[PDB]
Amino acid sequence: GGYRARPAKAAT
Amino acid sequence: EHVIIQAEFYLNPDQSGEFMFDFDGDEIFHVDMAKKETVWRLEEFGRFASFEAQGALANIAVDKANLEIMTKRSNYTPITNVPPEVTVLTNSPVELREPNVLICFIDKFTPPVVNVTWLRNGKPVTTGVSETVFLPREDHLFRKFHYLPFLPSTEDVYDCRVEHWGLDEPLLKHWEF
Amino acid sequence: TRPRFLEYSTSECHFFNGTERVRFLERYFHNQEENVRFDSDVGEYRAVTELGRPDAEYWNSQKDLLEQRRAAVDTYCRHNYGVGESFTVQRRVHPKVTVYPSKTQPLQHHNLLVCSVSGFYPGSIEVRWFRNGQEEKTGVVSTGLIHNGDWTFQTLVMLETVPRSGEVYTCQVEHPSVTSPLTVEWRA
Ligand SMILES: *[C@@H]1O[C@H](CO)[C@@H](O)[C@H](O)[C@H]1NC(C)=O
Ligand SMILES: *[C@@H]1O[C@H](CO)[C@@H](O)[C@H](O)[C@H]1NC(C)=O
Repeated sequence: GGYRARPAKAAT
Repeated sequence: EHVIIQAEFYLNPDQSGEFMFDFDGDEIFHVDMAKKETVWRLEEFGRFASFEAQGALANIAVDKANLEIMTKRSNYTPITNVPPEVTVLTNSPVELREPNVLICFIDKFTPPVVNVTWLRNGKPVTTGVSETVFLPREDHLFRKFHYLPFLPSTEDVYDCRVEHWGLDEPLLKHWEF
Repeated sequence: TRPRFLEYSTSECHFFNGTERVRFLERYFHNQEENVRFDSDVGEYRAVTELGRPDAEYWNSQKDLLEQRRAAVDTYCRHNYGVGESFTVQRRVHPKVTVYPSKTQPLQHHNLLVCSVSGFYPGSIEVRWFRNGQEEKTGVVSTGLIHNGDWTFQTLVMLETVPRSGEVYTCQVEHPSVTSPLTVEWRA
């Protein structure tokens, strides 16, 4: 049982 | 039926970051940025799940970087302040000499920066108080909880003072027996 | 007094009928305005404003990222659902129901019956008043559902009435944590 972060995407 | 939200923000020039997880309006956990540690809203959660805080710290760096990009692309348009709506109430019906908890609910505001002070008979209180982080809403605004455990008495009155840049004067919501 | 600049991102997982139907949303805000958005029903980023068009186009050019977002309903939403299922989806806390009289005006008599329902989870709740076995639907005011911010809720459901000697008032509560309705009586 381990939560996963969505990863943030770098903007242009 | 159920909604899980992952909310993260970065604020300039305050340089404040947050990363948290929501379940139907409640907080599962948030990553303490200074300690770089997963803080569970309820201690019992830590016994049933886990989360590596490094993922959050990595996202906050990206968000910090995206903020610089969007501030430039938006020609440095500042955010418009939205003052909060403040409510004071208790965890349960009030019985004299029976412990309880005062709750100050700060709602519908942006940016996520507020000074909240508990007042007993006008004097600030800095013992026994607890507070949540900034919680997400369906409408891009934030809300926040502050807690004051107290012993109800007929001699004490209470006030939750809130200060927000969108407020002309600081808000004081009252409560008494 | 200085200007503030806020970046804010939400990754939403919407569940219907357990995990049978799952929807994943990604939202990007600057200050108060949403600019880019990924909807699993679309499978691509879309511009909410003309300010978010450069990010949507650039992000939609990365096939590896679109495949990550298109698989989130399984690798992200359904996964995290099972992680905390036992203490979130199945968390149940019984209500604490108490009845006590009150007054609309300090100088008048007790013409207000308060039914306090506190300390329960989840937020779903249904409360009904009864006078002598017949439901009272007129004269009921309530605080609404109150979230205490600590995985508990409460509510006050008040009945504006003039109690007469001999009458019995019943507050009936329905909550997913209990099977049959919960009743509390108050006699005048
Ligand atoms: C910022 O300034 C330039 C003009 O130099 C303009 O083209 C751009 O659209 C502005 N950003 C907006 C309207 O968000
Ligand atoms: C909170 O208090 C500090 C110190 O008084 C002040 O600098 C800051 O502007 C206050 N924040 C808000 C939102 O008023």
